[PDB]
Amino acid sequence: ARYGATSTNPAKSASARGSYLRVSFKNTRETAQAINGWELTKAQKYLEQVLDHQRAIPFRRFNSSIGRTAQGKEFGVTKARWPAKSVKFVQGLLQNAAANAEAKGLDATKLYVSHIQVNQAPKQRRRTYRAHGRINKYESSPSHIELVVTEKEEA
Amino acid sequence: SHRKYEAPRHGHLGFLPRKRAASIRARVKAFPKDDRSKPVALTSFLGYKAGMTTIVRDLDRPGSKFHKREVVEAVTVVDTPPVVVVGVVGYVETPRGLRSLTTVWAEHLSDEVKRRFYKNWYKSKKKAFTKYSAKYAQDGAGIERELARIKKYASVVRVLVHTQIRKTPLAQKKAHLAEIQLNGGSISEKVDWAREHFEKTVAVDSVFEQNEMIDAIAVTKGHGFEGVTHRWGTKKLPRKTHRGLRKVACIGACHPAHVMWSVARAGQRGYHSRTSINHKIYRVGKGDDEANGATSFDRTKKTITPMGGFVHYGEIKNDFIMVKGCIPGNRKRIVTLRKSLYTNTSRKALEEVSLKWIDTASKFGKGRFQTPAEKHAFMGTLKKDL
RNA sequence: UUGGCGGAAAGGCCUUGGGUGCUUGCUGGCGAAUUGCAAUGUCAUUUUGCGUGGGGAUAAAUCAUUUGUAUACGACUUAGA
RNA sequence: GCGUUGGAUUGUUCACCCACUAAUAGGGAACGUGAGCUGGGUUUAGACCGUCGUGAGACAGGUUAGUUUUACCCUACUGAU
RNA sequence: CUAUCUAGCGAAACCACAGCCAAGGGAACGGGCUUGGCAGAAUCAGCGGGGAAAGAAGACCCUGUUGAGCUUGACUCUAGU
RNA sequence: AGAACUGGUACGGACAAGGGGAAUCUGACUGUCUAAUUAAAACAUAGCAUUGCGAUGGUCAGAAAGUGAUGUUGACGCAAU
RNA sequence: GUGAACAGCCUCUAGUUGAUAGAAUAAUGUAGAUAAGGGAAGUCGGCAAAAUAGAUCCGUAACUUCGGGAUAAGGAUUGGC
RNA sequence: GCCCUGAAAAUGGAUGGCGCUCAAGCGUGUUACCUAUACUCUACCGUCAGGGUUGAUAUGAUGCCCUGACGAGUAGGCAGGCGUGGAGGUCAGUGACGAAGCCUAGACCGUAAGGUCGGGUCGAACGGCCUCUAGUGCAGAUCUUGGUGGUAGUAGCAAAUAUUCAAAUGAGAACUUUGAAGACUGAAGUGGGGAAAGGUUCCACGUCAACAGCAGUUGGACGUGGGUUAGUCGAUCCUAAGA
RNA sequence: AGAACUGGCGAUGCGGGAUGAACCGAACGUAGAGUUAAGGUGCCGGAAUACACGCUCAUCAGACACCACAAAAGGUGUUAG
RNA sequence: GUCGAAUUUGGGUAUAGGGGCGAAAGACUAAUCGAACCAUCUAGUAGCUGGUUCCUGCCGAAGUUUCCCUCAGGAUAGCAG
RNA sequence: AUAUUGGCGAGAGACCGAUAGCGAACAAGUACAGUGAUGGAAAGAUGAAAAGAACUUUGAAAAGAGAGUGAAAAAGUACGUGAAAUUGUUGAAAGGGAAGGGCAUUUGAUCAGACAUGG
Ligand SMILES: [Mg+2]
Ligand SMILES: [Mg+2]
Ligand SMILES: [Mg+2]
Ligand SMILES: [Mg+2]
Ligand SMILES: [Mg+2]
Ligand SMILES: [Mg+2]
Ligand SMILES: [Mg+2]
Ligand SMILES: [Mg+2]
Ligand SMILES: [Mg+2]
Ligand SMILES: [Mg+2]
Ligand SMILES: [Mg+2]
Ligand SMILES: [Mg+2]
Ligand SMILES: [Mg+2]
Ligand SMILES: [Mg+2]
Ligand SMILES: [Mg+2]
Ligand SMILES: [Mg+2]
Ligand SMILES: [Mg+2]
Ligand SMILES: [Mg+2]
Ligand SMILES: [Mg+2]
Ligand SMILES: [Mg+2]
Ligand SMILES: [Mg+2]
Ligand SMILES: [Mg+2]
Ligand SMILES: [Mg+2]
Ligand SMILES: [Mg+2]
Ligand SMILES: [Mg+2]
Ligand SMILES: [Mg+2]
Ligand SMILES: [Mg+2]
Ligand SMILES: [Mg+2]
Ligand SMILES: [Mg+2]
Ligand SMILES: [Mg+2]
Ligand SMILES: [Mg+2]
Ligand SMILES: [Mg+2]
Ligand SMILES: [Mg+2]
Ligand SMILES: [Mg+2]
Ligand SMILES: [Mg+2]
Ligand SMILES: [Mg+2]
Ligand SMILES: [Mg+2]
Ligand SMILES: [Mg+2]
Ligand SMILES: [Mg+2]
Ligand SMILES: [Mg+2]
Ligand SMILES: [Mg+2]
Ligand SMILES: [Mg+2]
Ligand SMILES: [Mg+2]
Ligand SMILES: [Mg+2]
Ligand SMILES: [Mg+2]
Ligand SMILES: [Mg+2]
Ligand SMILES: [Mg+2]
Ligand SMILES: [Mg+2]
Ligand SMILES: [Mg+2]
Ligand SMILES: [Mg+2]
Ligand SMILES: [Mg+2]
Ligand SMILES: [Mg+2]
Ligand SMILES: [Mg+2]
Ligand SMILES: [Mg+2]
Ligand SMILES: [Mg+2]
Ligand SMILES: [Mg+2]
Ligand SMILES: [Mg+2]
Ligand SMILES: [Mg+2]
Ligand SMILES: [Mg+2]
Ligand SMILES: [Mg+2]
Ligand SMILES: [Mg+2]
Ligand SMILES: [Mg+2]
Ligand SMILES: [Mg+2]
Ligand SMILES: [Mg+2]
Ligand SMILES: [Mg+2]
Ligand SMILES: [Mg+2]
Ligand SMILES: [Mg+2]
Ligand SMILES: [Mg+2]
Ligand SMILES: [Mg+2]
Ligand SMILES: [Mg+2]
Ligand SMILES: [Mg+2]
Ligand SMILES: [Mg+2]
Ligand SMILES: [Mg+2]
Ligand SMILES: [Mg+2]
Ligand SMILES: [Mg+2]
Ligand SMILES: [Mg+2]
Ligand SMILES: [Mg+2]
Ligand SMILES: [Mg+2]
Ligand SMILES: [Mg+2]
Ligand SMILES: [Mg+2]
Ligand SMILES: [Mg+2]
Ligand SMILES: [Mg+2]
Ligand SMILES: [Mg+2]
Ligand SMILES: [Mg+2]
Ligand SMILES: [Mg+2]
Ligand SMILES: [Mg+2]
Ligand SMILES: [Mg+2]
Ligand SMILES: [Mg+2]
Ligand SMILES: [Mg+2]
Ligand SMILES: [Mg+2]
Ligand SMILES: [Mg+2]
Ligand SMILES: [Mg+2]
Ligand SMILES: [Mg+2]
Ligand SMILES: [Mg+2]
Ligand SMILES: [Mg+2]
Ligand SMILES: [Mg+2]
Ligand SMILES: [Mg+2]
Ligand SMILES: [Mg+2]
Ligand SMILES: [Mg+2]
Ligand SMILES: [Mg+2]
Ligand SMILES: [Mg+2]
Ligand SMILES: [Mg+2]
Ligand SMILES: [Mg+2]
Ligand SMILES: [Mg+2]
Ligand SMILES: [Mg+2]
Ligand SMILES: [Mg+2]
Ligand SMILES: [Mg+2]
Ligand SMILES: [Mg+2]
Ligand SMILES: [Mg+2]
Ligand SMILES: [Mg+2]
Ligand SMILES: [Mg+2]
Ligand SMILES: [Mg+2]
Ligand SMILES: [Mg+2]
Ligand SMILES: [Mg+2]
Ligand SMILES: [Mg+2]
Ligand SMILES: [Mg+2]
Ligand SMILES: [Mg+2]
Ligand SMILES: [Mg+2]
Ligand SMILES: [Mg+2]
Ligand SMILES: [Mg+2]
Repeated sequence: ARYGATSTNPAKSASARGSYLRVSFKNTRETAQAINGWELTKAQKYLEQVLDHQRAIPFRRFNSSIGRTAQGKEFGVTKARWPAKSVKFVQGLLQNAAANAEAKGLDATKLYVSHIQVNQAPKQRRRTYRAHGRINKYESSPSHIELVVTEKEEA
Repeated sequence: SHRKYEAPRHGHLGFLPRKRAASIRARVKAFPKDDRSKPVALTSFLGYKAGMTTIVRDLDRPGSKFHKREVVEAVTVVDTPPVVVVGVVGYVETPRGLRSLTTVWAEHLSDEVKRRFYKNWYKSKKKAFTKYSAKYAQDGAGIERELARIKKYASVVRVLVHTQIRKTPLAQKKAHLAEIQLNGGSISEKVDWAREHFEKTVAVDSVFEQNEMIDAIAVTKGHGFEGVTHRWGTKKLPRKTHRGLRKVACIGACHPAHVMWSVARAGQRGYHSRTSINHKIYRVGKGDDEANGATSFDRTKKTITPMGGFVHYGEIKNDFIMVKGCIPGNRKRIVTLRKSLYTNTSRKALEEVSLKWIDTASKFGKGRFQTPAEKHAFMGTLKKDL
């Protein structure tokens, strides 16, 4: 309980979390925005395709020096990638959500992802040995993912 | 503080920037100065380079150690099947330059051309010029109207033509379309020639004849990203040099505090547009001819196609231009071929040439024989055969 | 609505025939206030979304796969009902 | 506008001689140019000689041997979406 | 084998604020000031012009009433003899 | 060891495996050292020369001693250059 | 096994197949090779590279402390049967 | 006099720029016009000076009131004040019906240091005024400790010839097991034991959060247990340089 | 480099000299209205493309104190003497 | 380079900081050497470098004199509160 | 009578309040380093009380989502409050080679000060 800012009807919605997850905060950040605002199945189906290297994830902030791809076009972009561990994580949380919305009795066919947000979790600290008897941090940047799915509203 | 010894600069600064050309079909940027008193005729031509080979001929150069003497010469053969007029363009002089006023297209454009206007032909409805064809439904009118317009306002007239790429060996089904300037008489007489030829065909013996110097516009073979040594002919640094030696040592003095636009740097080599001039026409090929590759001296019945076929190209079923020496671009690539922009009296350019023999051996290896006939006669009957 | 002309960016110009409103060329019959002694008053033209009633037209590009005249990656060039 | 070179001795710039040549002009750009090179000279520590000094040591004297770091940032430039 | 592109993993240096030039003046070589040239998102591979690039409070030189290693008929002493 | 026959005249067929020669400077030689910028012509050396000393002694150690090194020694010796 | 051989190369017993991986083959690299003609003209300087190389037989200079120099140099040969 | 010659230097450039030719150039003269924190008049703040005034007469006598002049500032001097921990005194001061603290392009007061208030958050203490006292105010010190960025999903994870097929187990397999193939170490070994040193790493079972710079079901990891048997192998005895 | 008197900069902003410590004008509490200084008034730019008499034509004109330089010597250019 | 000896080498033992050890480089003496390492004297001294924490109001400088192993510092007079 | 930064036993403070106070408020002369003499830290606070989340459900699990406990989960053994740097999301705006600042106003947002006069 207590997600970020939400502008949704909590009764037409179900939510999902995942904290202290070992997956590149930047990387997954980027895949999060990739579905942010999508219809749940469009997102799921597309995220699945990302594993297939059939479509990609647009890298828009954390992206200096990333290689370019033809698959960026779709989203008007030249630097994209395919962060498997990020989809794979994000997926399982898209799964929980869907599992919980159903449990809550919401119309799967109306569900869209109204909120999705990754924060930085506390760093994990490993050691690397550098030349001339020095030492340097070798760090994991864990993430906190959290998301919400919602029945789209009918006029 | 003054270079210790002088040397000339490397590279020419007027072929900048050394980038990749836009089109793969190089632009004609100039057409000969129209003499509007000769018959109407194209001024350039579309063709696909096939390969090269060797010639022999006596020389006609009084005062040369080789006058009245045999010389051998490399030649390149470009595959040039007749071209098809599918339209006309009207250009008008303006204080901002030439301007396309209208364009009038033919009623039936083949798939070869139609194809050009598509990126996924197979899954397209091929709706290309279907509603334009309706303009011909009327007695004339809409088409006659725009044809009348070019006659009134245009200051230069260009035909649209396109290769019949299907007549050639290439896998490319899509044909190349080009504008060509009409240089016959009256602006009226021009569009007339153009309307009269709609959907009809033009061959190369109606533009170029033998002994003609022609120019040859084309996009140079590509080589991708190149170091400064081979891209600029920069000198190769000593062997001892740390951090490699296919670089150049001094990218610049301290001031200007900026790498300058003229020092040599790594990057793209090849795929550049070049207009290459004064290539003399040695033989105009007739496609129907079974004696393409023969001579008034060597009379044997053979065609231009070498034994084994032109390497990496294929066979020459068609009319062809034999040009002396070489031509930009590589085998398979399109080449606009263009009449000279001037009247050369080079003597080297007035020499009428007559070949004595045309090397027709294989290029795919160290060819020994000219004709399958000759191989037989020489080697005798083999373990296959009979 | 009849003719024409305009290609420098013509996208406008002259011309023929009636139709229709206005006409301050002239002569009459009415109206106006109280918005209170100025504030505060004619609404111009851009786009853009929705509404109606009519006329109309009924495709492509990209991803992927493929060529190698191209190529560090993008890009380029081919091919596929 | 356009060229202004090949070499013997020297760490040399300089000097000088051979030779070719249309000509072998003079200079700048942090005495251009060391995250471009090289490291021969100079100018750390080893060592020999000569001169000087009682000596430790000295020399604008001769000599030999002596580790040449980093760009992935910004701009520039070259190419590329 | 790299570099290059992808999954996974993932540092460091360095950072007043920053990052296009020409002239001017100016602490006498400006990214910023003045006067001009100009000036169009976001970007990839290369590069070694420039950031007086970075890397140890200059090791040369000088100053300090600051040292230490060493030498000597400098000064003042001392184990010894 | 010798002879015949044989081959695209090859055959230490891969592997393995001294380039040579004429001189100058310089240290005789093998040997040694600046671990991490100097392997040298520097240090050493055999050889040569010089000096001191007969034990109550020469050279050296210790704050001192009924203390100690040379000395399990004695000049063909030990010590010092 | 080859061979002078505890060399190099190949194998048996025994033991490993463990050093992130996939796709491409731009530049520039690190490591390995090759070049027509010329043959040090490169350079401080042949640096780097190249050339020589086993064995049998023949042959072998100045000088020398008579021991050396000396594998001096220069040649012929080499498989299989 | 003006103009021309005399008059040659390195990025491309400077009457400031544009551009100007009976000038928008040079010499001279006449008027008008633009404009500084300066000058003139006035309001307000302060500082300084001169004066009036508690005569019985409500609320400041270090006060109220009238008048004139003045106002630059480093180093530095003095003055009047703002803010902090703790102390004496007093508002019988605020407070779980919410102290303090924190957040807030919300409000008000002061020239300012600062003060005050609303909303939010919170949860046990805390203010004002007169005085007392100092371990009393930060932007810097290549300051101290800690925490965090840009760099950057970047440099990179390229020495030691080399892997491949299938099955099995598992949520999950390039990496574990078994099978097969392909190869290496080549007895100067990637073989078999020991000395120093370690100290349980050995062995079985379970097992994967961390660790093995990809991964992991595997491990020298994690948890739990098991294991080292002597008259003859050593120590132990001996003496060595020495102590 | 170094003295004399004074005024400045340093310590000082404001207006002018494009720019600039030091020139010119003028020194500063918060403000309104007026007027000016030095300097300006074609356009950038607030303000007469004002008035008046001459001078000057440069295939290198010239354009404002400090100030961002020019000299000897020449000219049948042209002006006045 | 050298590779059967001035050979390489394990363990035990000995030498300790103005001391050792040195086939001699000021070399080595635990990544430390022209005097090791560890604590204390020690908050060693610094005419030198760096920093030095709130607001406003008033006044407001000196770089000059004399003396000083004085010349990057003091005393002294002046200027200032 | 005098001394007493050691030992035992006590009474105190205008001292400090977890980067302060002894180095140590804690399994502190501990963990760790070093051949050795020596060097030597970090680290206190859920709640009145574990009432430490039964049970259902998605998952391989860790966890999530319900539910439940509690005065509070805006206290979940990561735990009082929970600032700053720095970060995600949402919303508003601007952006031709920095940004930020001063005087002035347009435009948008926001906020005010006013109150009492017969029915
Ligand atoms: Mg969380
Ligand atoms: Mg970024
Ligand atoms: Mg980049
Ligand atoms: Mg890269
Ligand atoms: Mg490392
Ligand atoms: Mg180490
Ligand atoms: Mg030079
Ligand atoms: Mg020159
Ligand atoms: Mg060009
Ligand atoms: Mg090249
Ligand atoms: Mg070439
Ligand atoms: Mg080198
Ligand atoms: Mg270069
Ligand atoms: Mg070069
Ligand atoms: Mg050709
Ligand atoms: Mg060929
Ligand atoms: Mg127009
Ligand atoms: Mg009005
Ligand atoms: Mg190709
Ligand atoms: Mg020369
Ligand atoms: Mg020559
Ligand atoms: Mg100079
Ligand atoms: Mg220089
Ligand atoms: Mg440089
Ligand atoms: Mg260098
Ligand atoms: Mg040198
Ligand atoms: Mg030396
Ligand atoms: Mg030297
Ligand atoms: Mg050497
Ligand atoms: Mg580089
Ligand atoms: Mg560019
Ligand atoms: Mg990657
Ligand atoms: Mg200028
Ligand atoms: Mg200036
Ligand atoms: Mg100056
Ligand atoms: Mg200069
Ligand atoms: Mg500049
Ligand atoms: Mg700068
Ligand atoms: Mg300024
Ligand atoms: Mg891009
Ligand atoms: Mg490049
Ligand atoms: Mg640079
Ligand atoms: Mg840098
Ligand atoms: Mg210094
Ligand atoms: Mg002194
Ligand atoms: Mg002295
Ligand atoms: Mg010393
Ligand atoms: Mg004496
Ligand atoms: Mg020797
Ligand atoms: Mg020997
Ligand atoms: Mg050394
Ligand atoms: Mg040696
Ligand atoms: Mg053996
Ligand atoms: Mg091997
Ligand atoms: Mg083993
Ligand atoms: Mg590795
Ligand atoms: Mg060669
Ligand atoms: Mg030769
Ligand atoms: Mg040379
Ligand atoms: Mg040379
Ligand atoms: Mg030479
Ligand atoms: Mg060599
Ligand atoms: Mg060879
Ligand atoms: Mg034989
Ligand atoms: Mg010059
Ligand atoms: Mg210039
Ligand atoms: Mg003048
Ligand atoms: Mg005038
Ligand atoms: Mg005047
Ligand atoms: Mg004023
Ligand atoms: Mg003042
Ligand atoms: Mg106070
Ligand atoms: Mg207080
Ligand atoms: Mg206190
Ligand atoms: Mg009181
Ligand atoms: Mg409160
Ligand atoms: Mg409490
Ligand atoms: Mg007080
Ligand atoms: Mg305190
Ligand atoms: Mg303090
Ligand atoms: Mg601070
Ligand atoms: Mg700071
Ligand atoms: Mg400060
Ligand atoms: Mg990553
Ligand atoms: Mg990378
Ligand atoms: Mg590396
Ligand atoms: Mg593997
Ligand atoms: Mg093997
Ligand atoms: Mg072996
Ligand atoms: Mg196990
Ligand atoms: Mg790992
Ligand atoms: Mg793992
Ligand atoms: Mg046990
Ligand atoms: Mg026994
Ligand atoms: Mg002044
Ligand atoms: Mg000063
Ligand atoms: Mg002033
Ligand atoms: Mg000026
Ligand atoms: Mg301007
Ligand atoms: Mg004006
Ligand atoms: Mg005018
Ligand atoms: Mg003057
Ligand atoms: Mg005159
Ligand atoms: Mg000592
Ligand atoms: Mg020495
Ligand atoms: Mg150490
Ligand atoms: Mg050492
Ligand atoms: Mg102190
Ligand atoms: Mg004053
Ligand atoms: Mg005086
Ligand atoms: Mg004295
Ligand atoms: Mg000083
Ligand atoms: Mg503490
Ligand atoms: Mg502590
Ligand atoms: Mg608590
Ligand atoms: Mg806490
Ligand atoms: Mg609460
Ligand atoms: Mg709480
Ligand atoms: Mg819990
Ligand atoms: Mg908390």
